[PDB]
Amino acid sequence: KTYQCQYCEARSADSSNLKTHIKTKHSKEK
Ligand SMILES: [Zn+2]
Repeated sequence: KTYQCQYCEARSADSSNLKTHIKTKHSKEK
């Protein structure tokens, strides 16, 4: 149904959104 981060266990319904999340909460990818 949703997409969950490919680093942690976060869940989003869009892509741009999840990427944003990574940029600041992981700051390693992509
Ligand atoms: Zn994450």
